[PDB]
Amino acid sequence: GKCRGLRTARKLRSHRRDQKWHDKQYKKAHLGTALKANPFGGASHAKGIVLEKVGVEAKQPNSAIRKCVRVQLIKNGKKITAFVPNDGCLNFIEENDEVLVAGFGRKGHAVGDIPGVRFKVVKVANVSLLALYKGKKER
Amino acid sequence: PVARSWVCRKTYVTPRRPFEKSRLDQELKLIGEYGLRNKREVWRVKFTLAKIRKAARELLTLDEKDPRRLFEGNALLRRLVRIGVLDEGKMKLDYILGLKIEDFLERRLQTQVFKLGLAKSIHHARVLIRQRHIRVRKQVVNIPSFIVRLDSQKHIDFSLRSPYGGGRPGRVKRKNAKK
Amino acid sequence: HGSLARAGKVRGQTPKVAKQEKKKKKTGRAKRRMQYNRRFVNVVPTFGKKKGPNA
Amino acid sequence: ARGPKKHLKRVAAPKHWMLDKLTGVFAPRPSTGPHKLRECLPLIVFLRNRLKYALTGDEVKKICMQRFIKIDGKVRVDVTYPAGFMDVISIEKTGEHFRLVYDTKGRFAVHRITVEEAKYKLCKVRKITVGVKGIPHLVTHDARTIRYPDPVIKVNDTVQIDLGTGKIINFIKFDTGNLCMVIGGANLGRVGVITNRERHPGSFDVVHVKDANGNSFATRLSNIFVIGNGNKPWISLPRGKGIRLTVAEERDKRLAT
Amino acid sequence: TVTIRTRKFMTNRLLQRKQMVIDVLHPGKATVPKTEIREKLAKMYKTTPDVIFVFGFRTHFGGGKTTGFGMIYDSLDYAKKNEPKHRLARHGLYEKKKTSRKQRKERKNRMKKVRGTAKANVGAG
RNA sequence: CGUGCCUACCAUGGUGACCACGGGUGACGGGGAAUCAGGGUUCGAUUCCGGAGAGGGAGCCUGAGAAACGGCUACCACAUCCAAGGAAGGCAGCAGGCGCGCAAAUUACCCACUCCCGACCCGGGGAGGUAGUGACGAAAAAUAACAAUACAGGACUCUUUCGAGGCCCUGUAAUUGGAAUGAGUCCACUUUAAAUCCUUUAACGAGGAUCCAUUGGAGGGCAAGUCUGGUGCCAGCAGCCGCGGUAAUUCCAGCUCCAAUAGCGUAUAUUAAAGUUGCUGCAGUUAAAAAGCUCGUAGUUGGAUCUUGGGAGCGGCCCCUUGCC
Ligand SMILES: [Mg+2]
Ligand SMILES: [Mg+2]
Ligand SMILES: [Mg+2]
Ligand SMILES: [Mg+2]
Ligand SMILES: [Mg+2]
Ligand SMILES: [Mg+2]
Ligand SMILES: [Mg+2]
Ligand SMILES: [Mg+2]
Ligand SMILES: [Mg+2]
Ligand SMILES: [Mg+2]
Ligand SMILES: [Mg+2]
Ligand SMILES: [Mg+2]
Ligand SMILES: [Mg+2]
Ligand SMILES: [Mg+2]
Ligand SMILES: [Mg+2]
Ligand SMILES: [Mg+2]
Ligand SMILES: [Mg+2]
Ligand SMILES: [Mg+2]
Ligand SMILES: [Mg+2]
Repeated sequence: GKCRGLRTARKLRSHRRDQKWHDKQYKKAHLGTALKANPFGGASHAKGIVLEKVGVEAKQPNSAIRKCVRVQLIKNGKKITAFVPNDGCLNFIEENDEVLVAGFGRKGHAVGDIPGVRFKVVKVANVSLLALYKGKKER
Repeated sequence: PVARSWVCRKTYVTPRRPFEKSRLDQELKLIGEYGLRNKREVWRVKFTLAKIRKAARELLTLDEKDPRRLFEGNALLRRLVRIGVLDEGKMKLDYILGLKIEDFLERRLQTQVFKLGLAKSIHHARVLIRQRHIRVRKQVVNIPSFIVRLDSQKHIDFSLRSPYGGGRPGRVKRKNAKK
Repeated sequence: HGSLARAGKVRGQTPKVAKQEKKKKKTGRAKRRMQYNRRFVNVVPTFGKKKGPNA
Repeated sequence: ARGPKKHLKRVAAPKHWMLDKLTGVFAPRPSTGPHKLRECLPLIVFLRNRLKYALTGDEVKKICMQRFIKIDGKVRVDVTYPAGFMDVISIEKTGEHFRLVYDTKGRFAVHRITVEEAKYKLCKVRKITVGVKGIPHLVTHDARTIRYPDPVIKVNDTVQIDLGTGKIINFIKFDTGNLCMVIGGANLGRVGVITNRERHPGSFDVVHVKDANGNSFATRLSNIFVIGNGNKPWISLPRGKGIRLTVAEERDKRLAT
Repeated sequence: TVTIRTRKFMTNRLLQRKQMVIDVLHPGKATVPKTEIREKLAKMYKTTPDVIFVFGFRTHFGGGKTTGFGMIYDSLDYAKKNEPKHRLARHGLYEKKKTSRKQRKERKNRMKKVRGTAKANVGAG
C-alpha cells in the first residue's frame, strides 16, 4: 500500500526520513551516543600507558586464558583491556609503557573466543610486536 | 598557490572475485602466450576494451541520423583502423563489440616483432625491446607495451646497436683477455 | 585470575631447525613463464581425473 | 574583499586567450580600459603568445616602451593596455598592420590588412544623449564620446570612425536586411544578415540572423555589430565570410588536407 | 659530421634580430657544446660568432635531434640592450659579482631602523 | 541612495503542520571527488568563484576604496625587557620551535619564468619558481635473463625401429657465448639565475659470496599439504564456522607449494555487494509488522464528455472546423 501520486514527494521524503532511523548502522552513524560513548574517539588507533597485565577467561566451547593489558588512555582517559596477540609479547610488554592499540574486526563486537576485550596491541615503545616476534630490533 | 597539474587516470582495474579457478587459468594462458610481465598489464587491456565497449554502447544507444553518433563512430573506427584491430571493412559499431581481448596483445610491439622476425622467442624479444635493440623509424624505442600503428608497421631497424651497428660493448672484455 | 606464568611456552620449547639454503627463485616475468610452462604445456599428456598440485 | 581586485588567475582567465596550464599561476590582468575584461585581449598575449614576436613577457615591455607599437594610430606605453573587437593595431618600424576580428570558432585571429584600411575603423553606438546648451553626444562601445554626430543615428547603429581626426564619416543604420557580425554569447564569430528582430518590453530584444547557405541563428542586441549594407561588407573579412562550418565539415576539411 | 638545420625562422626588425629553431643532428657523438654550434651556425649564415646566441636543449632518446632556440643579432648594442643579463652572463658582459641573500634584506632592515646620515653610514659600510 | 536604518504619531498587525519558531552539527557554500546496469548514497578543511577572521571582543584616523590588524585606541587573557621611573608585543604570511596528538617536509637557492606595484625599459616581491625530505597517490617499468651445446624427467608427426627428431616443455648450483644490457663508480656536454635531475657520450661495470623480492597464506568460504618434528582444552590460531584434552590437513618450527608483485598485511571512516532503506525496487495470516472501530480538516488522488473523416500534389500544404481581426 504505497503512495504514487505526482504531488506526494513530501510524504515520501518525510516517511523515508523517519523510517531511516530504525536501521542500526544509520542510527549509530548519525546518533551522537555511539561517537561520544566508546573510546578511541572514532579514530583508528590510540596511545596509552600499561596499567596492569590481566589474564581473562575464554568461552565455554573453547576454554583458555587470554592475555591482555589494562590501559589508561592518553587521549580520552578511559580504562581498556586490550588483547596481546602472539605466543610471547606478554614478556615484551612491561609495566607503564607507551602502547598503540586498535580494533579487531568491528568495533561494536569482540572476537568470538574472547568475552569482553575489544582491542589489539600493535606497538610497544614505537616498535611493533611483529618486529618483536620475528627477530626485529628490540624493545 | 601552486599550479602545475593534478590529473590521474588508473589504466588498471582490480577484478572483483579474488580467487577464481577459471579466471586464473585464462589469464595465465594469456600471459604465457603473449609473454607479459604481471597481471596489471593484462588488466590494462581489459580496461581499454571496457572503455571502448562503453563508448560503443553509448554510440549504439542513440539514433542513426544523430551527428554525435556519426562523428564519434567514425572517429572510434578511425582510431581502431590506425591501431590495426579492425579491417578496412566492417565499419558498423557492433563489430567493435565483436572484438575479443587478444587482438590488442596481438597488436602490441613485441608480438608484431615476433611475427616480423629478428626476434627469436617472445621472452627474448622482451630483452630485445628493453635493451636498446629494436627501433621505429627515427625515434628509438625502449617501451614494451607499444601500440604499433598499422600505417607504419614495418620500419623496425636499429642503428648503432651491438648486433647491427657495431661496437665492443662486452666483447672488449673477452678480447682484452685474448690479448 | 588464572596464572600468568606460562607465556611463549610452545615457542620456547620448540626445537630450532637451521634454515637451509634455497636457490634463488626467478622473479616476475620468468616466474610467470615457468608458472605457465609447469602446468599448461606438458601436463596435457596426463589424464583429467586426478589432481596433484601439491602432495 | 576590500575595494577593487588587482590580480587574475591563469585558470580564471577567459577561454579565448589560449593560455596554458603548466606555464604560470598568474594570468595577465588587463588594465582598466575602453573594453570589458570578458571581451578584451591583452597586448602581452597578442605579441607574446600568438604572433611569436617575443618569447618572454619582458621583451614586450621593452618594445612597447621603446615605442614600436601603436594602437589606433598612437603609441600605447602600457604592456597590458586592453584591446577590443574591431581595433586598429599598426606597427611602425616593420611594415605590418593588424585588425582584430573573430574567428569562426570564437577567437581572435591575425588579419594583415593595409594602411588604406588602417585609416578606417568601425564602431557601435552605445547610447545617445544631450549635454550643455542643447548639444548632442554619442557614446561608443570603444568608449569614444563624440559631440555633434548627426540627427539620424539610432541607438543601435554602427558608425565608421576615422583615426586621423577622430570625427565620424559614413554611418550605417540598423534595419532588416543588413549584414552583421556577432561579438558575444555562444555564437560569436558568426556573420549573417539580420532577418527578424522581436522587441520585448522586458528589456531584452532578440534578433534572428541568416547567412550564406541559409543557416539561421538568434541572439541579443548587445551581441550584435552591424558590418555591412545589404550583403556588402564594409571591411574585409578573414576566411571567406567567416561561416562556421560543422564539426563534420571541419573533420572532412582536415581529411581533404 | 654534425648537421645544424633551421626549421622556423622569424624576422624581427622591431628588435633587429632573427630567431630560429635549431635542429642539431646526431648519428654519432654526444651533445655538442656551446662553441661548435655557434661556429657552425656563424659560418652557414656568414656572420660574426660573438653576436649569435643559442639556448635550451632536449635530446630525443638515442643519437637523434636536439632542438634549440637561436638568436641572430646584427649589432652589439642591440645585443647588449635586447638580451636578458643572464644570457649576457655566459659571455661575461654583465656581473653583479656577489649574489648573496640577507645582504639586500638586512640593508633594508638596518635602513628601516635608523634614519639619515648614520643610516647611509651603516647601509654603505 | 531606496527602506522601521532611527525618531515621533497612528493602525494591530506578520509567520506556521506545505513544518514556523527553537536546539544540534566532529556545517564555511558552490564548481567538484569517491562509488560503475539504471536510480542513487557518502564527502567536498584544501590550489578556481564568493564569504568570514587575524588571541576574544569594541571603537577609530588617513585614504576613491578598511571597522585594515606585517595601521591606531582602551579592556580582558597571555607574554618580553626592566636601573622599577616605564617601553615595545599579535606567525590561522615563509621556513623553524613548544604543546597536542594516530596523524604531517629544509631556519635552503633565485627574481631567470608567471604576473603584480611604484615616479618608472633599471627597484622590490618567502606572491611565486628551483633544489632537498616525501611508499599520500598515480604512470612506465628490469629485478639476472637469453638463444645455445650436452644429460634426458620424457611428450609429440609417425615407421616391427629398442628413433628419424630441420618441433618441443622443463630440472640441469653442467658448460659456452651474445660476453647482449642495466643499477651503481665516475670525465665532458647540455639543463639552470646558479647548479641538480632526465636524455646523450667516453672508461669501468655478472657467473650463483651473484649486483639475492618480499608480503601474507595453505580445513571450508578461498587459489594452495589428509608432508615431517615438537606441543597435549596448556600454549595458542582463527574477522565467522571452528582447531587444540598423545598421532593437530588449523598452534609452533623446517621443507614443498599458492596468490599479488616493487607492494602486500593491518585498524578505521565510507560506497557497492544491500531488492538487508526498496521511487524505479521490499514486507505486514503464521517469521518483525494493518491502529479496537468509525467520523473528520489540512495532505494525496478524483468517472465520461466539447475539432472530423478529407482535398491538391508527388513519391510537406489547405479544408468540407486549421490562427480571428
Ligand atoms: Mg563480529
Ligand atoms: Mg584576499
Ligand atoms: Mg518607535
Ligand atoms: Mg565548525
Ligand atoms: Mg558509478
Ligand atoms: Mg548514477
Ligand atoms: Mg579562497
Ligand atoms: Mg578582514
Ligand atoms: Mg594583511
Ligand atoms: Mg603575523
Ligand atoms: Mg599469520
Ligand atoms: Mg603450517
Ligand atoms: Mg582450494
Ligand atoms: Mg584476521
Ligand atoms: Mg525484507
Ligand atoms: Mg509467534
Ligand atoms: Mg508476529
Ligand atoms: Mg480533505
Ligand atoms: Mg476526468
